[PDB]
Amino acid sequence: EEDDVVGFDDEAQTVIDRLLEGSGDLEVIPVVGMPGLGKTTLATKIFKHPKIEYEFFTRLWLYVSQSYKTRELYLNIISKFTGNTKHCRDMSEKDLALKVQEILEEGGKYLIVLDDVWSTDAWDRIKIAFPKNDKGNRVLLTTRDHRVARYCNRSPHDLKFLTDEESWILLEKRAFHKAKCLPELETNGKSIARKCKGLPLAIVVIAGALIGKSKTIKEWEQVDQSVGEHFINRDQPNSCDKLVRMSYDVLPYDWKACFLYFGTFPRGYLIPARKLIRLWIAEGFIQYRGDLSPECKAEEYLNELVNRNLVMVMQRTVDGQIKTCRVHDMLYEFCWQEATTE
Amino acid sequence: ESTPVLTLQNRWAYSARDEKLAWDSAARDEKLELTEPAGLIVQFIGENSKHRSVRAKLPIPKGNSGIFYYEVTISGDGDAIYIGLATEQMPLRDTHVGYNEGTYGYGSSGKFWGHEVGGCSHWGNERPYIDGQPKFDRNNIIGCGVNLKTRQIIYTHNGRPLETTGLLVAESAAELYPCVSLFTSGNEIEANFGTKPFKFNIAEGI
Ligand SMILES: Nc1ncnc2c1ncn2[C@@H]1O[C@H](COP(=O)(O)OP(=O)(O)O)[C@@H](O)[C@H]1O
Repeated sequence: EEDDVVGFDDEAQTVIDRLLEGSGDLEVIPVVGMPGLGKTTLATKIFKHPKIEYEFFTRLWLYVSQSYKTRELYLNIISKFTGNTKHCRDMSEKDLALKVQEILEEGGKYLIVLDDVWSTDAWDRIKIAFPKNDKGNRVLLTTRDHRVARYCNRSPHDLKFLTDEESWILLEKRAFHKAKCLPELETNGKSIARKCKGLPLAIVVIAGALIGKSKTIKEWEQVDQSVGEHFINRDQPNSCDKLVRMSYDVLPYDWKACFLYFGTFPRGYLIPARKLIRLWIAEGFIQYRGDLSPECKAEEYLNELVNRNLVMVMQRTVDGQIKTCRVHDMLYEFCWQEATTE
Repeated sequence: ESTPVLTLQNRWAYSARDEKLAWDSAARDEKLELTEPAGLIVQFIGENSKHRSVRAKLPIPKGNSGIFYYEVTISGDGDAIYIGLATEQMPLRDTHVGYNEGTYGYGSSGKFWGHEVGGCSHWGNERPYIDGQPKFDRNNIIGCGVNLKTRQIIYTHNGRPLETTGLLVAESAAELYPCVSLFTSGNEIEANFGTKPFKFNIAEGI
């Protein structure tokens, strides 16, 4: 839901300004910030922005996982533009790259999104595919490494946190699904939002926990009290495990297994939902109890884990069902750590 | 240090450059309305609630003598408001004074911002805030100022001075301007730069 995007409007503006500014040469724009700060979220906001669709007609999105190889990237690009990778399945990495460079030289003013860039090595390897055809081309880059950013541009964009107020509004909108918060929970809820310190991911995770918790004053203050002020430690923000655990412990045992099952895949892996359904059935997490067929019960669990926000929707079908899904890399830490204990 | 250095003819105003970039964005729906020619009353007229800031025309005096001070009366909902001192570079959207770097602010939520003192809480960019300060809502009269000699910031609530020992403004070459940040639709403020009597008695306070 684009509706759920909070307070990142001037952020988007200032980024769009830097995209529109610059010479005819290829210009690369790095957005940096710690995991969960909403880099990928902002990238999507700018990608869908009317004025960016206006300036850059040729637009493409690529998720460059820490575990990505360059051959695959070129083949992904070729498939997007031509839809015929037949002849390129045995083409060498240079032949693939030159083939992409051809498409891009014939292609007009273009904008390329590279999501979760992990290294300058990867960047310099990927850059071989892009012609300096001097058409005013731009490349939007999201990364968690300030070094990566500063290598691409000396003045990278530091993604902001949310204000107390912005924190609350996101929490309310996610925790109550477009409905408004009940006044009795307002004080505890605002206290809760504050202790997130304006980290989108922390706020969205805890919304999932609160959804699952009864909308009672006592349960919310329990939470507010248990969320110590400095739970998001700068040493390990990757140790928001306690924030996750709070949401996790609220899940039925059936969903716990399904959720930890995400640990069995590689980090940041793009999972087709219908494939996951069939596998969850195989592992026997989906108990055929009552009327529910296992496929319906599996999709319900999936939809519910999406309701708890713990799983992120990557694509939807024309059905409006979940096409592909992903769990955030910080959530993978928890799934990996906890699933080695259980 | 005890003699007030009044900027009586100071008023809320977007600068030529602020207006340049404000009209560079084709969105009209993101603006505050100014009650001119007074320009002391500001109203949030946007449909959707977001952080929007406005600054004064003149900056603070840069002397080592007397006090800079202004007061703000709050009308409307009076909630999600931030009052303080901002640089001219400060964005007028999606940020509040004190939150923004190099700026200091007092929030309706009850927080002093931009004051790195021992035992403070660290927020987003580990931005230093001091929590537990008096909240403010409709009908309240809030002062913000700086003792130019000691460089200590001054806040007053309905004429009562607040604990600001050790809360210093940095002595940079950059000019700081009075600034207020509104959020909710229907929020109204009126600024006092000395044109009306201050509720905090500067003569019987500093
Ligand atoms: N402005 C925003 N408003 C609402 N939710 C946001 C916003 N920015 C980020 N989020 C949420 O933050 C979560 C994590 O952000 P993500 O883009 O995965 O982090 P990063 O890319 O920095 O690692 C997403 O599920 C998204 O819904």
